[PDB]
Amino acid sequence: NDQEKIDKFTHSYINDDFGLTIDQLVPKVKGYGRFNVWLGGNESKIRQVLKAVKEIGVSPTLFAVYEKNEGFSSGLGWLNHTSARGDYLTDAKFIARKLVSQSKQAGQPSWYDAGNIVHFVPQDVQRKGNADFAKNMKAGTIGRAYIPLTAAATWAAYYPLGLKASYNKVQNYGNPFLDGANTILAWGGKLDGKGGSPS
Repeated sequence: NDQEKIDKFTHSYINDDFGLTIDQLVPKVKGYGRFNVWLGGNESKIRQVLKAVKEIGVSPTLFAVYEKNEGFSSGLGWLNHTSARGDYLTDAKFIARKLVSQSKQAGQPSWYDAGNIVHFVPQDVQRKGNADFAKNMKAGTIGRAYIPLTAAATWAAYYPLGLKASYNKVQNYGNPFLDGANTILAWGGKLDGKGGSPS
């Protein structure tokens, strides 16, 4: 039931804490990503970061879960989103505001890699994905923030087979939505809970 976990995840608001608090998050993430490389695992700086993104409108749970699953990568700021700003706090707030913008963006799913064109997603699958995104992917949701912008995000949300090299013919891509859901549950969170808000 990976698709069920993906669906619950992509359709949540980016400010959904998934039943986890910052207190519960800090010990879980201190060894991962830039909580480790940038902050050396220091709990007060981790709290500073999580509180800051929360104030902007990004759930500390989503931020931490994505940072854990993305990891550190040379040249990129939090969540491997783009080029790193000048300091860790400026970068967290930059990416938080960027994620809030993207979660409200217009768009439609991207079914093929514009840089390695292989048309392979079945037509009826594209129809279902296009319709869900237009009708059910609300403003301020995780799905809306990522799906329109890359083919890999569209495949992860709507056709996970496309992530495999055997299908897209370029390489194996990870699924951030599935990995995020599994980390939340592994950490004692919930996908079938109250939820978030569009604030």
